[PDB]
Amino acid sequence: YDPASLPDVLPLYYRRLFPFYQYFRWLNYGGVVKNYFQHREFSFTLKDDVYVRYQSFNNQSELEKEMQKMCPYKIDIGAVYSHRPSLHNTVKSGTFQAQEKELVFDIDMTDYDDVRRCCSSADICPKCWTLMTIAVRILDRALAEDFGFKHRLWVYSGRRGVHCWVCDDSARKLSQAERSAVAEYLSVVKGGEETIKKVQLPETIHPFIGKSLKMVERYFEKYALVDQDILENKQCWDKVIALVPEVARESLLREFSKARSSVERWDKLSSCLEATRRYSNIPKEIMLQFCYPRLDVNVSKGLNHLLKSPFSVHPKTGRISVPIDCKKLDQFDPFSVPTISLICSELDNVRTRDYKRTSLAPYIKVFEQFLDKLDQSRKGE
Amino acid sequence: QKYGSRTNRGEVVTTYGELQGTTWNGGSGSNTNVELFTSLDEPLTKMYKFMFQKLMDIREVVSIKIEELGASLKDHFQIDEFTSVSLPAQETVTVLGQIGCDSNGKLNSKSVILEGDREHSAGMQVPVDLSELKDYSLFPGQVVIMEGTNSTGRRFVPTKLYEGVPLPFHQPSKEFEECPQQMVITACGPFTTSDTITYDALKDLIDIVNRDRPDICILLGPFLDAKHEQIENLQLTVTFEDVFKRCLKMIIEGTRPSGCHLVIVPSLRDVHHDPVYPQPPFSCFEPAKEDKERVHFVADPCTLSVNGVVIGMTSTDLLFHMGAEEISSSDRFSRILRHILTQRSYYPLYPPNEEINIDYEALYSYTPMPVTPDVFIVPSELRYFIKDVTGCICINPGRLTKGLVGGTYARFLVKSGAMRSTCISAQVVRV
Amino acid sequence: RDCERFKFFCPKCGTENIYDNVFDGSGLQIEPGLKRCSKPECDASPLDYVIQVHNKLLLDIRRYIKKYYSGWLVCEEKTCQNRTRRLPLSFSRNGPICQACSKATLRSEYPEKALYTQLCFYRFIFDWDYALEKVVSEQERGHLKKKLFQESENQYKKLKSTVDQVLSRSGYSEVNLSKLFQ
Amino acid sequence: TGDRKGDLYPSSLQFYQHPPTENISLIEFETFAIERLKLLKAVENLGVSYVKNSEEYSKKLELELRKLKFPYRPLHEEISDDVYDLRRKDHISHFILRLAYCQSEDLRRWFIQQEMDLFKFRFGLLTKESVQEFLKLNDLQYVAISEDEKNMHKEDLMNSSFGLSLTKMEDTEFYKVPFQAALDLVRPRKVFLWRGFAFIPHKDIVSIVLNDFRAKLSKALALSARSLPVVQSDERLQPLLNHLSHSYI
Ligand SMILES: [Zn+2]
Ligand SMILES: [Zn+2]
Ligand SMILES: [Zn+2]
Repeated sequence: YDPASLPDVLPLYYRRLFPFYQYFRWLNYGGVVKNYFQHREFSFTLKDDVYVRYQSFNNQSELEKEMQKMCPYKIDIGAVYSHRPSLHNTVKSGTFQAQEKELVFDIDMTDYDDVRRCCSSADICPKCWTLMTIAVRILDRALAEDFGFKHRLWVYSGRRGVHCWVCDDSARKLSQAERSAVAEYLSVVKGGEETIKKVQLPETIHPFIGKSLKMVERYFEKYALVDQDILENKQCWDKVIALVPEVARESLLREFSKARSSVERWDKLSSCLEATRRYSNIPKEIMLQFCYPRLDVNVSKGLNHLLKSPFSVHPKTGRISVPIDCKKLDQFDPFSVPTISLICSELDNVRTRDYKRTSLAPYIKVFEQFLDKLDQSRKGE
Repeated sequence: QKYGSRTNRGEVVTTYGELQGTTWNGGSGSNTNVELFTSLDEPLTKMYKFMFQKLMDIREVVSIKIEELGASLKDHFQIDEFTSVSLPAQETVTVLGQIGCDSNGKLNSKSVILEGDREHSAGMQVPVDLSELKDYSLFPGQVVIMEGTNSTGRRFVPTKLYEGVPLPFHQPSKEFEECPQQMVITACGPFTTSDTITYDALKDLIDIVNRDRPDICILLGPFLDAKHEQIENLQLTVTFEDVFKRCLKMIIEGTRPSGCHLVIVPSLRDVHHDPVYPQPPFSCFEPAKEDKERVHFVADPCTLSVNGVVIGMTSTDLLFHMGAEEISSSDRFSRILRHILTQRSYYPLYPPNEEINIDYEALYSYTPMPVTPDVFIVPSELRYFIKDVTGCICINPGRLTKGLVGGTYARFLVKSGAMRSTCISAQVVRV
Repeated sequence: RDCERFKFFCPKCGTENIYDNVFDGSGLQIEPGLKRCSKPECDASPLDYVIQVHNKLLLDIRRYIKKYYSGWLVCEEKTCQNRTRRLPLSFSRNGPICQACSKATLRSEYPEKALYTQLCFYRFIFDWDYALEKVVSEQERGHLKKKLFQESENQYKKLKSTVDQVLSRSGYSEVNLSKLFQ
Repeated sequence: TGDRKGDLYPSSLQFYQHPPTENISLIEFETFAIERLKLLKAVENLGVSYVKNSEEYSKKLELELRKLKFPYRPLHEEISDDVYDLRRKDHISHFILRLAYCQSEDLRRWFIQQEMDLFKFRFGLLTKESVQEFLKLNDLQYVAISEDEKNMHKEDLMNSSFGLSLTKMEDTEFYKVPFQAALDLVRPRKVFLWRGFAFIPHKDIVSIVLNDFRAKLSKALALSARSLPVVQSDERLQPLLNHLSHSYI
């Protein structure tokens, strides 16, 4: 993909591929609340990194128009305000307030850098994507069981991670404090680059942590012991040794000198820890420190946060921010995600059904199913 | 001496309505039902704490009076919009307000000011120039609507003064269709001669009551006058309450043969009662068990229902109070009575006269006229009269005693649904 | 200190008697004010004409109530001192705006506190028990807490009953919580 | 309910939401104001001297409440006239002090603090039944799980509540609350969440109640400070309210 080719393709996509009808269905939420779509904030990033916010639109036609006119490189969705953002200058000071917004989570592979060995920075590979695969299951289950949020849209971020939009009416009316509470409840791996032991579970395992460890276990052997090989050599297993009390460290080292496979080393570590009881949760702390999602509480706490819009185009990879089907999560491949160049090649190879002829169709289908569920909830209620 | 030797006893000094025989007879209150007019507002029947008026409360009461009357008049006249009195007006505008005098003296055509309400004018005043008004009749405290112009922003020039709109009369129910005509004898104090405390005129009136057997006897105060020469100079050897108790016992016991419903109205000149208007009813006398159903201690003012006939009454000398302040372009008493009826208050004068203490919350609650009364008893120091003002029979029976000489009372016949001729006949007669 | 004292003219001699306390004199020479006339040559006891004292008290109470309800207002500005009976609806934050100068507030000439204090003073000049406890000294209290004054005590109680009755009808002993909390 | 009583005072504790509408005497006004000032000053002194959970604090506060005759204990008898009187006292005195303690932010804060303390103490003296009654009368709608559902989530509940024993847990009943009200509990993960509801045992609840109370009270004080000009004109009540904070007791 040639990023100099981005300015050539962006218009066509925004003209014949961007799913505006479903997009308006989403952000309009069945028209129940008046001025809901009209008070939504958008922000655009144009060529040469020119940023504009407090953009609002009257209806789908105005949005389609101004978007096709601007051809933005980035589209971010923001809060629904007390008035129309376009007229925020006209609103008396203090009377312009963000009132409702989806509850959103951003999980970014870059935040896992201190604990992955295959890639670094913005590089991803099939060996590390399983971490995202774990996160979506660990988090989404909580959101479906502990909090009872029923309408959850998971979206690929385009490069390094995934976003989650929780769109239940209750989740859209949550205050800042309630959002911060939700984020802290879901958050376990606490600490920066200056801390080595980032998980310190108490004697009692809270049911949520038990279910997160249960989800982790299913994948741990493949991710950590086979793929990541977190015990390949001394430079790496020294870390895991650094994560357990010194008392057994020596006892482990000799054992790790006689083990040929990291699965064997894990068995040995588990046996040694079991023999050594307050430390019976130490293996769980290691698993969490290598598998549990990291959440930027600043992303989810603030109501006025602008997050990458679904079906955006990644300025560098060119991939489309496509929704991820929860059931088919295990089959999701971030490298097969349609790029803008591929879908423009597909478009120029054959009115409201043009996208069905591209590789974008199944993802718009997943989005349509999610919107159908939202409509059913709006009606039934 | 002078009173006892009078020669014009029983003379009919004024007459109105159907001619009747030289002798009047009543039903002795047999088929008679006397009550207080059942309107939306509760009546004043017990003492209310007074002597504590906040200037803000007076402001609110006066403002709401102006606002309410103006709202009724605006609905009646289909007026579009009221304009602030104080603002300048180059073209003709309609303004609602109340009249007043720019100084403490008596109102004259060159001292008229219009004060607006809080809703439309923020309470601002404006001088009024009555040069372009051809016909007018204004008294202080009168709520008016005027069309005029204010070119200088400093002097309002009315060009039209909207007329008053009296309340509708009462539509009686059929419950009293078959009741006979009722006889009412009304008298007002003072009841004793200026130089005596024996109540000779009261005794003569009680004899008349027992002779004629009226259905209702309306006695208006004062019963122990504060201006009585004996009272002011402290020559009385008994307490005021004792004299008043003796007077009330005389009235009630002496009327036993007549079986006549007595309606006692207090006066601001009653030295023994609370000096506040609206005046609560008397409460220092407990009638015997045989007179409880006959005696009605009512408040000043009172709206009474007698077999469906609505009688308004007040002891206050309204005509004397307003005659001293009313200014007209060109019958004066008829004009004042129409003013009272159209303002829909038993005391529309503001500021009041120097001889009346007004509690303005009680005034707001208990001086609105529910309807236009069929008969309106307005005793006055002015001459007795029986006038027909906008279909209401206004009776001034004078006062039973005029200084050293005897005075007058009134007798009238009322029947609901007669002919609107609810007052069959009325007569001011000498004692 | 700003309240008018009770003036009663002796029926016999006609000399004014000013009453400002229940008791007059010092030591064993102290007696209730209404026991002896202020004129030494006069032997009349005002306690004999207690009906007249009652009537004069009622007349004075009527006079003060009339003064209060006259509603006289004076401008607080020294250079205006406008005196009016009419309360204007135009108000500043401090109260009615004087319509003569349009720049100062109208204050009541006889406010509610003045009338309340006058009635309280008339009660004070007839409060036997309060005078005995507070005003009177020890030896004087002993001399006054015997017989030979029981009739005077009863008459003083009756006279205080009048002022108590009047004060019971004043809104300045009741607090309307509806007006405070809204 | 002797002569002029009613259902106006159901429970001892109240949020002081509805102002009184009665006509009281000046003597009653002053007595109630001073008495509640004494109570609040005692609360402040005991809070400074002792730890609010201490038994000395509870004993001294009960002694003060008994001495000044304020409602502090429930009574499973009925609304006895005397009890009614006490409750009426409390209700009127509170609002009087509001009028006294709304002029200055400092004063406001002080008032709020003392009131909260008193409320906490009184809540601490409420039996579970009474507690639920209160939580219902004010439409707080904080529940109660069934026994069958409790057995259904037995292990989850056991691992949720810190330091809860198997049998002791069997002896306890939980309540279902929307998680938006248990922020302080959920945030450190000390209460189980299932389908948007937290399962809260029968110590922390007072905190939530107090939060609500504080919100309301602050709002009320603001409104009172906004309605001050109407009261300053009443000389009778000016010496008291303007100087209550500096009144010797
Ligand atoms: Zn990788
Ligand atoms: Zn003498
Ligand atoms: Zn002035």
